[PDB]
Amino acid sequence: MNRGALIKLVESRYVRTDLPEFRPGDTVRVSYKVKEGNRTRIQDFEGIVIRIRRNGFNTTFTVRKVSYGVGVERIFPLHSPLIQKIDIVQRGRARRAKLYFIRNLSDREIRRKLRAD
Amino acid sequence: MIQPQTYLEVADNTGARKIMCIRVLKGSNAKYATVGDVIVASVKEAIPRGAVKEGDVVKAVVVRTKKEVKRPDGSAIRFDDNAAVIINNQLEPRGTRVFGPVARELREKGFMKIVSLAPEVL
Amino acid sequence: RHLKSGRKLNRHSSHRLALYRNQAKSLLTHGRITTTVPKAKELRGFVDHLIHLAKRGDLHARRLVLRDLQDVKLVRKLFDEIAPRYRDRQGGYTRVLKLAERRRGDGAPLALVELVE
Amino acid sequence: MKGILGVKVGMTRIFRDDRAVPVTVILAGPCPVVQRRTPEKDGYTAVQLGFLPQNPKRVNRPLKGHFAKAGVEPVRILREIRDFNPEGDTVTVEIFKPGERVDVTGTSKGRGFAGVMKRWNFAGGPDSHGAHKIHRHPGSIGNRKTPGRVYKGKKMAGHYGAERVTVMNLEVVDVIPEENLLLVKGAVPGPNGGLVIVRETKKAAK
Amino acid sequence: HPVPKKKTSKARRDARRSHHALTPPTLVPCPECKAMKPPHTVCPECGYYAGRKVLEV
RNA sequence: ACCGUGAGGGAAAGGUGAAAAGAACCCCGGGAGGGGAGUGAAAUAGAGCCUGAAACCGUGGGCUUACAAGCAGUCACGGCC
RNA sequence: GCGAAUGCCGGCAUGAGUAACGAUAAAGAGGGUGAGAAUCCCUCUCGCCGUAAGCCCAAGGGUUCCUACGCAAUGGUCGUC
RNA sequence: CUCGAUGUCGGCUCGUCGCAUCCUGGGGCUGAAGAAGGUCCCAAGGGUUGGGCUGUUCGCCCAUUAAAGCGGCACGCGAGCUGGGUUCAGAACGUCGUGAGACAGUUCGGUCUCUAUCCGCCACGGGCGCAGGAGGCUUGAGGGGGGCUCUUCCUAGUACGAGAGGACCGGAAGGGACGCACCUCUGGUUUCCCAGCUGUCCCUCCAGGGGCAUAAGCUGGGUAGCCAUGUGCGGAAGGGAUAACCGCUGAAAGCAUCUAAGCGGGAAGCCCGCCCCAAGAUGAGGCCUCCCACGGCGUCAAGCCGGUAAGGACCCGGGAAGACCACCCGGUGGAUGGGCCGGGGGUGUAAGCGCCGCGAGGCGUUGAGCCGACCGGUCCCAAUCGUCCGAGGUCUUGACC
Repeated sequence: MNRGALIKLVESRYVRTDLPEFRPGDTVRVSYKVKEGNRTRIQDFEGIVIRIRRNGFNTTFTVRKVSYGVGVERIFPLHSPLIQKIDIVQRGRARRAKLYFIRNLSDREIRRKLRAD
Repeated sequence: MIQPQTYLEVADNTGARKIMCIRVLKGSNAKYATVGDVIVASVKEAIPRGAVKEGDVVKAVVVRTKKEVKRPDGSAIRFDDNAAVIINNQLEPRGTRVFGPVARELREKGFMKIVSLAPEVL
Repeated sequence: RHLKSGRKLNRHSSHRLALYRNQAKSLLTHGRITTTVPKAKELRGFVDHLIHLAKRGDLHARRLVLRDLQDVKLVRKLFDEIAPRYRDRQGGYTRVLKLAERRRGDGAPLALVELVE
Repeated sequence: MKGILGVKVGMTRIFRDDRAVPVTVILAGPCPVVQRRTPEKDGYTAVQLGFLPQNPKRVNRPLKGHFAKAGVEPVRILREIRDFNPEGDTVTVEIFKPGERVDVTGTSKGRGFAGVMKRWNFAGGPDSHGAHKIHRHPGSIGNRKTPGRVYKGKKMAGHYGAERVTVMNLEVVDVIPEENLLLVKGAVPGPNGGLVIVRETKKAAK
Repeated sequence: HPVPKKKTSKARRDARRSHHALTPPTLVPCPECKAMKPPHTVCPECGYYAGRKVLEV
């Protein structure tokens, strides 16, 4: 019973699936739109593209910093169910080894290297 | 994420996108040039011409790297540390500047100009 | 800091694994062996999992625990010698039990523990 | 205004248009195990239990203390004053309405025995120009002829975990009437999967 | 460096040695033969509960 | 003896008994050592063993002691024995 | 004829059954011999040396080395080593 | 007193009281319009930042700040550090000295020990007791913890107004610092969780592994626990006495006065309200339930024995509780551990054979493989058997039946 049980439950309650979207993939830079908004309920299907970085897993989870070269390096981290989300579509490839936090990217990247993977 | 003494980045009418702040402009007990805050500093880095100089202003907090945790559980981090220089009132320094969007900023609000100003990729 | 603690042991992880094994081995040899209180306790947990693969019974499994004990004689010795004998119960193939006395000089409480027939 | 509970675990949730985090309160439902009538204990109040751990295991006394107004077969019990029992059995399946403010407490997870380091704030001493004590150690303790000795009540090393305590206001967030559970966004006062209680006081004028 | 002052008499010495004191050894009889057995144990005789597997040689 | 390189410094320990008759032998024990038999005038004269006290630690008994602040004590008195 | 002189010589106390065992180069098993074996013997797992924890000549030590019995003293407890 | 011995500076760390109170408020006063100052009496509540240079505390300076106080305790702190210091020999010169040597002129280095006995503080236990023997729930006299402050805005830009400018009263939101808990989330760890790697001796050559490369050789990530830099919360109300200071009713001073008389106003302070201890408060225990008056002896038989599992202790086995200990749940009529199993979350597609390349390896079966503390199943194993201690119920008075 206990924890596992009851809790599993309440969450199931609220989050339900984070909106069946189960497209994780390690690599894949990809793109989405979160409601993220302010100013006159300007909740905007805002879409950021980002090279897939990491994640938290259980009730509460999060599609991690996918780093995005904006013109400086900006990495974007976002909670998974987090009703906050609407569109979440992949573009990139779910490839590469050593598993996540492979910031190798954000760090010494270098477009070339980037592609080097 | 924060700092007192600091080698920070900017990109306004900068002498150089870099100045060292003393501390936080908030509630007398600084300890955090924190995201979206306002604080104190002088230049560290050079400045071709430019009316900027090797002085000291105060201004407002951009980027950080160690958790931009927002109200909506919006989350982010840029491998960059920088804010925009202020002229008194706050009224920003330069005509433009190299950087972009995201809540925290506008949210602090007082600086809409910065707001519309740094938009696109970079 | 410390309190809520799992897998509880002494000496030094290398020393330990060292023992766990050496012992797991010697017991495998004699069915029953004599040492000190937890020597047994934990040794149970361990030689324990080993017999578990002993049972596992297959080219791979074999490959593994061998990975750990290093040496055919026993390798097979267990894997086929008794692994069958057990393959059918629900683990706990260990019988850890408190002898009559305590080694000298100190009074270290000891016992015999073995494959539980 | 009081709930008796088996504190579950802490977890995150969402509200309005934003996530935030809560905690899992669970309580079958204590019952009038003992009443201090006032003429009884002019410190008038209600004592209750809220579960049941094995019956084959149970002192006679317990058996009949229960006998009293007779109720069930548990062991979790305690008391609180100035709280009527407009019932003779309580659950919370409503007992505790959400969108309300609460106060609550519980057992306090059990620390260890760490000095100036733990126990109190300020992490020890310093480290380098001095290492015949490297980084931290005990502050100072009194003096020559001031009191002429060693003081009597400043913080002190050691055991500072096996105790109990509570938290002031917190939010009632949500009510799950079935599995007698409630999410409250709380300082998980003390462990979890263990013991706690809630009470509500706050004539607080903002 | 900090050698006391004297010794509050055997008196004290005791006070201490005293709260100290030496208790005795737990035991019941062999679940099998007789003599003293501490809780879970066997010995140079009976030696069991299900298979002496012990004593005599 | 023993410290110092050498020069050199430089302890301690006297007695069992009257005479050896100073301990066959039996018994717990690896042994020591421990109970007996014999010694004898004694062996609380038993081998470091005459006389063998103070100090300190011990086994039993008497009185005494858990709301107590005093070198000590001690004058008084009351309860124990 | 003596408290008394941080006295002189010899006992006997005290913190203390806490500080400490001389290197963080680890050891675990099985059987053996024994009055008793963590601490001896074989044998089996295992770590640390190896450029030394190698061997070698020499110095200086001067018993001991061996083989056989024994352990009350001695090893910083063990201990049939 | 001290020379049979008392460590002197500066700083550190933990500070503790004090008011001639700095910020706080309460105030009468103004040369007080407002605002803002400034002028005294009351009141320590909390609070009473960073750096710079200087061995200097003082100080001067940078930036803020509500504010960035004076000082008591051998100028608190060496049995708790630090030790630049001035103050053992050096050597330096600058300076005296006929020179030996010297200068509170200076400058470079310059061997600070500490196994706690006492009373004292921090904790945790063993007693023995608060005259039945018991399992458990309480109420607190009395003691402990925290009581700070900024800015935005409504009222409200009207009270003041020439104007520039800003108000009692009272009401919202955000924050700094700090105190209390706590991991979901955020990030930190994770000596074995997983994964990659060189060198090397070993297994059996090949792969597939193995110890050593620290007590993990190295690397990249990594639960769970613990933990900030992450999260909730808190410093309130509000009740009663009052400080300065304001008044009511009123004489003695046949007009007057707050003034002994009698009444009220009033401070972020005092008692409470807030949490945390607590009858070893011998002045409790209050309530609940429950076992009943056993045997034999000189009597106030308040001494000796089995006694009730009434209950508990012991041993075992388990614990975010934990040095030991006590606390806590359990012992097989159980799930308590470990085991196993299902599952989470970890690693990042194994081992082999198979498919393209002389080869390096590449692709397939593979997001496989292997896994420690996290939810929970199932007696696979080990919580067997036992033991011991633990009421009979003082005298006395009053009351009821």
